[PDB]
Amino acid sequence: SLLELFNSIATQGELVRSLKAGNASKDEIDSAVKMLVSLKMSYKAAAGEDYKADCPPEDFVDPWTVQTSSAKGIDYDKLIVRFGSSKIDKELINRIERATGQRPHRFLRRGIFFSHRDMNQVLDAYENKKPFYLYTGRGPSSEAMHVGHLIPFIFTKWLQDVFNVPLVIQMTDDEKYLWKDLTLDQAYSYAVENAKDIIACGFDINKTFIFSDLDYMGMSSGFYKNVVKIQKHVTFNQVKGIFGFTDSDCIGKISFPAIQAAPSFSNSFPQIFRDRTDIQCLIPCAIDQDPYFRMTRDVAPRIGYPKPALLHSTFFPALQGAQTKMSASDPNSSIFLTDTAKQIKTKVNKHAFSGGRDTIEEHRQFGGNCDVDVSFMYLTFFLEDDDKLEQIRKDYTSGAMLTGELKKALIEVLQPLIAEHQARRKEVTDEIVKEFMTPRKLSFDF
Amino acid sequence: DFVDPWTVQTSSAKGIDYDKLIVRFGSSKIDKELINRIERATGQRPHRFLRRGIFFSHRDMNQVLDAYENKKPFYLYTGRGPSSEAMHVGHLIPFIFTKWLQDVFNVPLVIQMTDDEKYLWKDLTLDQAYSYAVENAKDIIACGFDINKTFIFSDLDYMGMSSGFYKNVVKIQKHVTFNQVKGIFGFTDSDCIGKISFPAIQAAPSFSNSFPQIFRDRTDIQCLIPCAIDQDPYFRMTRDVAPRIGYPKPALLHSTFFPALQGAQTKMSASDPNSSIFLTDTAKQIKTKVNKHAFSGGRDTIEEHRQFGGNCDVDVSFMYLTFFLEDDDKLEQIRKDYTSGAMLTGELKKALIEVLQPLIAEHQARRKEVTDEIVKEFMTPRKLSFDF
Ligand SMILES: Nc1ncnc2c1ncn2[C@@H]1O[C@H](COP(=O)(O)OC(=O)[C@@H](N)Cc2c[nH]c3ccccc23)[C@@H](O)[C@H]1O
Ligand SMILES: Nc1ncnc2c1ncn2[C@@H]1O[C@H](COP(=O)(O)OC(=O)[C@@H](N)Cc2c[nH]c3ccccc23)[C@@H](O)[C@H]1O
Ligand SMILES: [Mg+2]
Ligand SMILES: [Mg+2]
Ligand SMILES: [Mg+2]
Repeated sequence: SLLELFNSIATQGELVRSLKAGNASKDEIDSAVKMLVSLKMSYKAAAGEDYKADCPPEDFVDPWTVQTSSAKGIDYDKLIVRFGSSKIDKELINRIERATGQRPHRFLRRGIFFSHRDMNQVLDAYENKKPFYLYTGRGPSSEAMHVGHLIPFIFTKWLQDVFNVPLVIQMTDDEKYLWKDLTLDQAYSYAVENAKDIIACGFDINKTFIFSDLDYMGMSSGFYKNVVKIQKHVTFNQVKGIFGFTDSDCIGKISFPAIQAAPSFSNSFPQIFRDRTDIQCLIPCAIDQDPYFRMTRDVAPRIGYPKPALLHSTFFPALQGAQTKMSASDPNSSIFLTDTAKQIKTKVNKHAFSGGRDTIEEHRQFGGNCDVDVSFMYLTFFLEDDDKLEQIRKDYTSGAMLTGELKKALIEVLQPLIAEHQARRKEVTDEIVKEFMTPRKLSFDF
Repeated sequence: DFVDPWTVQTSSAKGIDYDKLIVRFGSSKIDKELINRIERATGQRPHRFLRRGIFFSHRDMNQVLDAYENKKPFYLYTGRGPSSEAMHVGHLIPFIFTKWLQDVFNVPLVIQMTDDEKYLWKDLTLDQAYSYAVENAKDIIACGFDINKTFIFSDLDYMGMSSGFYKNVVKIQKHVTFNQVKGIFGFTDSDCIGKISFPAIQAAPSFSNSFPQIFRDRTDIQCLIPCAIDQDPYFRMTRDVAPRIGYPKPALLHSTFFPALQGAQTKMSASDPNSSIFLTDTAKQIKTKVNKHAFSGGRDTIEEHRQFGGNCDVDVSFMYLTFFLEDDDKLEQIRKDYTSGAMLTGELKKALIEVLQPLIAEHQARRKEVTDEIVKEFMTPRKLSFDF
């Protein structure tokens, strides 16, 4: 009865947490909160103490949705053909190894970063001592990013280290203002807090410019000019086809794709690239962002600029299964970078979908299915040793390793990952975030 | 019959029915009581445009005067789409009036040069559109605006030099749907996304915290927008969105159109060179355009002119005199004599030429004194001679 009241508060609290992360209105959030407050006040009177969460007593891929009915997840090979991108083959990976002299990142080795556009052109430029730069971004939809968001940022940090190039990181607080029910100050504050998470991945302050759109649009001699250029060469019909917008949407949403396109061109950042328009751009992202840059690549030559190159990642799946991606707006979907060791353990054991059989004795006989097991999927992203991953795959598949064992292994990887990130995030002072976010000349001459 | 920012058209030779237009647009007619209130507030004789019903319609001008009489601040906002260096005397109508408003009320002024607009609509580069904004700014400065109280700005330049302007553009963009701009401006889904979002950029200068070096974080300062009535749809949209984003509605003063040379059925516009008397025209070119091309309301043949009489309601040369002939009594005498048949078109047109020649010549002389340093200073974000 009192335990049943506790669980109802935990369920409703998680629902309230998910609503704040998604595109719900403040009035919808307030209504959910009023239920939560009502249950907690009933618990306080019944239990004689406050509630604390610790103590019981056809595949669709676009920027906003990843959905499939398959338990195995998105058919990434079919997605390449549909989007018209190029498969990252062994020959391209070997070329990156030759050019950098570094072991290919595990995401490349395991086909996590699996698709590209014009990556050979980036390597042509690099091998001929011509400059290029990295561009990625974050829509600061709430405070606290999740482990899924580490996939593009870890890879971008690796690319920056091995190629030694400047990086621009777009914080689209204007996007989030347009799509969510937020004030401008709330959207900007989420961008600053999310920048601290991004900085905690270990990007070099001498080589990295992280910018708020709301701030940078008002202080740049090139950025708005490029936005206007891009806006002339994209129609509403085109963005309706690409992004699924309708005439009931606000004009800000309709025009926003040009703002995400604009950082692809070097003269958007005149203080970094000495007013030059010919610096190759490379854009690491998960493949859901590709519609923005398919559009950007079509526009590029019409305004006299080179097309940006792409590197596309797979999706870090939701805890409930590979049917959806990990998303802050879905209940019990995410492992956040603010989660404690307890909460990481709890989420993996309670919520991570198992491909193992229902009983232990059945598991010994028939074995597990790694193609649907979420815990094994997470190990493909974060277990560093390739031989250990394969050993775990074989043993789980044969039945020699149980679900409990597989989850213990994962928890021992995710706990230090998130803890070390938190340790680095605490070192990020207000002075450091400001410096990362101040328009300035980076340590590169052009 | 049809009036929007891109076209003014009517089958009538008398021109636009301005009284019916007030009713359709939902604006307010300027009456003598309002003109008297402006006189008492300023302590100056009302401008000939007000006296003769050229500036004829308004929105919330009583609220502007309420604020002004109670010693509250207001500011002026107008603009120019720099399509080319080729401006004409019809463009002087809003800027001459705005300059008078600045003097008599003693208020700050912002002038928007929409080079981004003309890039989006016309076959121009960014630098070409910007260059026209600079050249047009010299023509605007030549009307005599006070450098200590006037901020002229390129959208392309100023968007990147403002902690306030883009933030307001985004606020407006969030609260205006595509269905609304389709309904207001007649845009279609084949239009570029820049055209669809542009009305937010023309809306943004209506709100004072767009200009932080002039007004800081103040969101309460009354705005007043002089224009010809073709711009009204932009500010119908602005007035509707304002309360939805916690800002006051901008007030308006609407002018009539300086008609085309060939007739009042169309307004004077640079897009058709034959309709326009340009500000770059010489004395000789002003004679030729008035004599040969300015439509006559008089009868063909001299005998019929004295028998039947002239028609001031369709005569373009008389219409131009109502805008620029300074004496009211002489205008009425010319109206009487032309209507009765005493004055012929030739005599009417000759009197018009004697007003337009020194009008344009003096403007050309004042424009020549506008240096590169003055236009630069006008266009630099800075604090004006006002405290808030
Ligand atoms: N479950 C997941 N697994 C793997 N990757 C994921 C997962 N969820 C999100 N991502 C990727 O993380 C980045 C940020 O996502 P956003 O939705 O904030 O992303 C956004 O809202 C953009 N509008 C911000 C942006 C601006 N410019 C860019 C350039 C590249 C990438 C992103 C941007 C993205 O790379 C996204 O693909
Ligand atoms: N034949 C005529 N007779 C009398 N007045 C006329 C005639 N033709 C034009 N006007 C007025 O001149 C100003 C500039 O016109 P634009 O078409 O450049 O105007 C434009 O292209 C705007 N998008 C620029 C703008 C931005 N903000 C503003 C605020 C007020 C007025 C104008 C603006 C206008 O006042 C216009 O009403
Ligand atoms: Mg997001
Ligand atoms: Mg998103
Ligand atoms: Mg006009």
